[PDB]
Amino acid sequence: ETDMLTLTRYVMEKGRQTGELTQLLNSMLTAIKAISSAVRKAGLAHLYGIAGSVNVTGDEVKKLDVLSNSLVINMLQSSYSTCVLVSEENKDAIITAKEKRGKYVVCFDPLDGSSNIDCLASIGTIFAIYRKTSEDEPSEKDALQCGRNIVAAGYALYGSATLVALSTGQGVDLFMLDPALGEFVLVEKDVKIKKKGKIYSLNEGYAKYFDAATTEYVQKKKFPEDGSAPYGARYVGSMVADVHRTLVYGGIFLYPANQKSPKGKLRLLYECNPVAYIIEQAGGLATTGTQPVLDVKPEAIHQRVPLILGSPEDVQEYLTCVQKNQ
Amino acid sequence: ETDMLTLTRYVMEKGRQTGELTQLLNSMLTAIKAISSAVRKAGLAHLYGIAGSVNVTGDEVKKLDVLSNSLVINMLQSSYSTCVLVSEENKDAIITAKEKRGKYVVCFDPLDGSSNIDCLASIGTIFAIYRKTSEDEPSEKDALQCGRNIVAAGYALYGSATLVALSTGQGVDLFMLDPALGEFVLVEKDVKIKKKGKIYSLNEGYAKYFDAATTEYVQKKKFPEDGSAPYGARYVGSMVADVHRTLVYGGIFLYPANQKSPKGKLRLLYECNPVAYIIEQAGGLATTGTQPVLDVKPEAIHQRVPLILGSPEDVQEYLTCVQKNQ
Amino acid sequence: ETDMLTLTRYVMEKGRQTGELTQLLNSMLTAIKAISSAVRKAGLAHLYGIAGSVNVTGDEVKKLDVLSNSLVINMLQSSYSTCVLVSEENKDAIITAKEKRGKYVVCFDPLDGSSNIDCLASIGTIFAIYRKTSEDEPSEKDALQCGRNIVAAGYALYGSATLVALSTGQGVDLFMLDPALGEFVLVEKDVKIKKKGKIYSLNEGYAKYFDAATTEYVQKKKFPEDGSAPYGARYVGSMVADVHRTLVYGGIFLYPANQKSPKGKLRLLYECNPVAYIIEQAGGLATTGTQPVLDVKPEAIHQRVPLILGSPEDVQEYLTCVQKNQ
Amino acid sequence: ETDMLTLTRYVMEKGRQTGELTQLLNSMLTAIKAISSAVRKAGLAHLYGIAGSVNVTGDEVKKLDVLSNSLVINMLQSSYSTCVLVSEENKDAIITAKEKRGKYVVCFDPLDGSSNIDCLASIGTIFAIYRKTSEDEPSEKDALQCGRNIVAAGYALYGSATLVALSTGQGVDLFMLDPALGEFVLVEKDVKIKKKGKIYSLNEGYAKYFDAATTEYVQKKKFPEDGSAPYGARYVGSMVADVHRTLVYGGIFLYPANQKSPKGKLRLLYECNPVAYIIEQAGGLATTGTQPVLDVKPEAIHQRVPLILGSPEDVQEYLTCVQKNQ
Ligand SMILES: [Cl-]
Ligand SMILES: [Cl-]
Ligand SMILES: [Mg+2]
Ligand SMILES: [Mg+2]
Ligand SMILES: [Mg+2]
Ligand SMILES: [Mg+2]
Ligand SMILES: [Mg+2]
Ligand SMILES: [Mg+2]
Ligand SMILES: [Mg+2]
Ligand SMILES: [Mg+2]
Ligand SMILES: [Mg+2]
Ligand SMILES: [Mg+2]
Ligand SMILES: [Mg+2]
Ligand SMILES: [Mg+2]
Repeated sequence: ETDMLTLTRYVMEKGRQTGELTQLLNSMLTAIKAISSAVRKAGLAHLYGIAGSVNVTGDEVKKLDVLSNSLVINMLQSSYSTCVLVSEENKDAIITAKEKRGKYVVCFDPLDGSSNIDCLASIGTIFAIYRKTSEDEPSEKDALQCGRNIVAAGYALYGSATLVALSTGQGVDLFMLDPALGEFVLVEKDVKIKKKGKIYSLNEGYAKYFDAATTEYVQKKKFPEDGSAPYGARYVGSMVADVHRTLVYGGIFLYPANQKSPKGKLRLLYECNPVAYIIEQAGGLATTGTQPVLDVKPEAIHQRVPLILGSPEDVQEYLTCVQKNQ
Repeated sequence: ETDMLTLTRYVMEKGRQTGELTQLLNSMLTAIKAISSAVRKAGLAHLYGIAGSVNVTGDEVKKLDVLSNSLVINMLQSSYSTCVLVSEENKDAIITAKEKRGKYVVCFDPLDGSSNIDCLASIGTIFAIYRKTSEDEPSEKDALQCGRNIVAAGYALYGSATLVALSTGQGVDLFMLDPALGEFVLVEKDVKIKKKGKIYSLNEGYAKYFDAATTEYVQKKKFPEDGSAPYGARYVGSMVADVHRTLVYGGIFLYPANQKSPKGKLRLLYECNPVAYIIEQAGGLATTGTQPVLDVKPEAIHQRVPLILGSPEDVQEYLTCVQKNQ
Repeated sequence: ETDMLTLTRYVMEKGRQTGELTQLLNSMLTAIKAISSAVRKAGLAHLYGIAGSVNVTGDEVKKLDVLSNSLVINMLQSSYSTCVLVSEENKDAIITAKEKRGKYVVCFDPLDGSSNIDCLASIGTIFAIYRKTSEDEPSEKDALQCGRNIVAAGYALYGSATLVALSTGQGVDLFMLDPALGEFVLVEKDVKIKKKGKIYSLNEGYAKYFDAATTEYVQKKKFPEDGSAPYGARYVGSMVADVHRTLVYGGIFLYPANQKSPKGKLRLLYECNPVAYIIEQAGGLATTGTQPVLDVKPEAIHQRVPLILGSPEDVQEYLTCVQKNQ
Repeated sequence: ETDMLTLTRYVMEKGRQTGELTQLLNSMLTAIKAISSAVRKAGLAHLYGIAGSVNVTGDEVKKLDVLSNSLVINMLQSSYSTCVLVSEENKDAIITAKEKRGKYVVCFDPLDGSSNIDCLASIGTIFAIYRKTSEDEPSEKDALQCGRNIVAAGYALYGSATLVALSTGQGVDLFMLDPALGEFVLVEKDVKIKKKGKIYSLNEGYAKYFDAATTEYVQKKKFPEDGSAPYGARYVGSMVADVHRTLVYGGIFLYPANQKSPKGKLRLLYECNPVAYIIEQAGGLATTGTQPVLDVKPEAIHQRVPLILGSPEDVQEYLTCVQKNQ
């Protein structure tokens, strides 16, 4: 192998029409590399178990949560490309120090699927990048753009192998960590989700608390009324893993509102919008049940929303159930 | 770190009461190491997609299936410790060549969770080791012992990190691959499963085809009749991953008989018995619904069985549903 | 470690006063990473022994020579930053294709110390970067600048660890490959060579062919006339290794003219100028015996010169011997 | 690659005629693996510079010296295979604790070429294994056997790649660390040194202090009296590196007695005997100048001797110079 298409090179060669974005990305990828390495020897570096605090969303934080958060913050700030960061792990927006100030806003989940670290299930890092457009002092309000205004977004999946899915507006590209070469190399370009899939994905243990629309849709997946095979169920419990399987296999992923979580559980800014962006870029759909997730005007950095995404025909059929029930 | 407890050293220091077993294991671990490395750069070494054949169980084989199978076969044979191997990927039993003949029989699944390779979910390698006891020529019949007669058994999980769970009769020990040192190092000794868990795990997309006992038990998990919280649902779709989460978090994993699979789908010899062995060693239970899996006399190397395993109280409650319905 | 000073970040944060240079470098580093990985498993990937040709300097080429050459060429060209490359391994200058044309000229030795690959001695990659200043069509003549006009230069040393020494005009910085993180991280900033050292380094097996000046200087190292200890001898036989030891320990490295090589043996463009640049940046000296190497106007891409470099006082004393003998 | 010849497997398959030796070796290799990994990120893990003490041979100890020493001691002791260790870094012999006592004696240099760590030259680990033959309490005296009585011996070279040379009495075999697989794999079997070489290797900076025999031999290498080409000079300054180059390229390596070191400088037990053993096994010679090194009865664990080894015809010619001068 003497001509490897690294991430950086592919972004440079397609983007031939902005560098500052590509420098922000290279910092993110460095963080992702560092995280991936820590994840991969987590038990040996005695890194499982609690950290000893709760975040502003009610999540019992792990030792990795803290570690991967500083990696991302330090790396992003050091790029000279950011002004405002939002993180699952910090209460307020982190304003970049003036001497390092750049034009971009990043919303990120430094480690997703935390309840699944101990059992070595796939886990990930999720990010959305915006451009600061307002003229005032950098504040949390700059991070409150509609996901419709994302400049680049994606996720890292620390699974059986380490993978980045990324989009800067021209489709989704999949990159993979080459351990030999310590870099991300392109493996799939311009991935498009199947129009219709064969897998449904949700925590079905909340059945007792679903609204009628959800209850009905699920019934159709398991008990179709047209002789077709019932859909297979899969639910990893790490949103990155479930969302990535959705992208490459097809199907639907659901984390909707329920009685216990009246407005959904997943965070709009740094979980829902980044994956919504990827799925839309891949020809799929991503909805709250009433509108596309990317069209929701966020009103608070840690705001939650319902999320239903995946193959267009599957989401369309889910939205029918919503209409048929309101 | 100047005093690392490697697998080999822990087995040597506890087993102070057989080397030939420990040499067989060291060969297995070499195979596992090789597999883990291949898995981890699978997309880059262009290793996804089909192989171009079906196995004797009806499974569309992947390129890895073939690769990891030869690794295991070559490694095991080379140990001078085996006489008979059974593999998911080979139609008949593989008799070791006379000049390399040893006393042990190994049943293995060289790569489990094959439908989940492309989406980078956790996948694994599963193995059970027996002692040849009969006096005749090494044949498939030597591989047909009850799992009750296992001498050592375990699995490798190629997840966010690479882990081996192993038992030689004195409890379960968890080892992890140290990438720096290229060896397995002990992380948890004598793991014991929770008496009762909070997670149920099955492909719920077969709901339409469950027998009444299964339908009823699941109803109790989602709609308890005693005010308690419903159990959470998790289903990775790779039996190693689901079984490992069961071991460390607690709960229940189910792949029972259904209309489409009248006698279950998982293979007795190289899937069910090895995990049944681990779970029993950890204080859990593993049943076909009518007897403990380890007590089933196998009659054919590729025989299937129903599998329900996990926290004792959870399995007990499942067996009630079976009694209450027969 | 949550705030790592990677190469890229250090160059970005010091250079705060040009990106296109930093993109050229990132491509070089990718090549260096790839080479380092190949070197490190060279025997296993059956990569020792001949390639089956001779280069335009009379060197029997190895399989690595060829491999590392394409890596460097493909990587550099792909940066969109080059117009002209010179390589030890190619007869003529390689003009970049118009659609990828940039402003920089690179002279490189893709793998140095080739006679030392088989015995696993340290080996390296050497490079000098110039800015195209002339207005005509990109040609070999653009690569014929005085090393005095270097914009950035350095070397990779694939030793017990992998290290890059780099200068862009503001001193020498040492970076090291972090295998965990797949990147170069700063280990020493602004290294300065000892004014006077205690080690002399040359192939002493050419004693019979040295000119009087060299013979005399060496006599003074082994038989001092002032009661001081004689200098220690060290000679690895890979110029990068010997030159790097010179930089960090102090002393002198000599590959001067001799009867067999009347004008020296080392190549001016892609061996001598890059190390001359590093040593001068570090407060040392690097001479042909009659002038500073960086002041030689090259007249041909594969031109050779005598090289004597290292601690200033040691080189000064060597130049005395030259004056005292002409 | 589906059938890799690992060290362990090659030793097992050739030794088909002792396991306890092979378990001792597997512990050594684990130590070597750990050391190799530490060496390779030595600058990043801030591991250069002094330790703050002197050993009983007069050597300013490094931080690695200490680290690699405990690795070797802990690993070897844990094998249940040793009774007595001798180390360059410990004043007295280390008697194994009774409950871990085995039959073997190991003499080792846990890290050789310490003055060359900072400049990233090749460095190594050197070892000789004996069988305890005496009946008394394990003491230092058990470590005082003639190298003629070695049961297995070799070295690790942490160079551009990591290599082990090993002999158990049936020739020399070369193994290499596969980073992918974390194990040593055979690369060359039964290596034999060239009858006569073209490279001479010694610290020539001691010229002023050589005895006449050495002065004369060196004169013949640089100023032959028969029209042949003078030999090339190479001197890395790490005995493992120089000795390994000698083995694979041919030639001679010299660290003889001189005025400053009247009885030589290299340590008999854990430097000279192990390499003497390798070279003799490879058809070469290794002498003190008056007898074969392996025939010297050691009288003290930290005893020094002159060492001249390499291609037989070259050593023979050196011994002539000794005879011609006594
Ligand atoms: Cl997973
Ligand atoms: Cl070296
Ligand atoms: Mg959390
Ligand atoms: Mg999170
Ligand atoms: Mg999250
Ligand atoms: Mg299969
Ligand atoms: Mg399988
Ligand atoms: Mg399977
Ligand atoms: Mg060459
Ligand atoms: Mg070269
Ligand atoms: Mg060269
Ligand atoms: Mg020392
Ligand atoms: Mg030493
Ligand atoms: Mg030594």
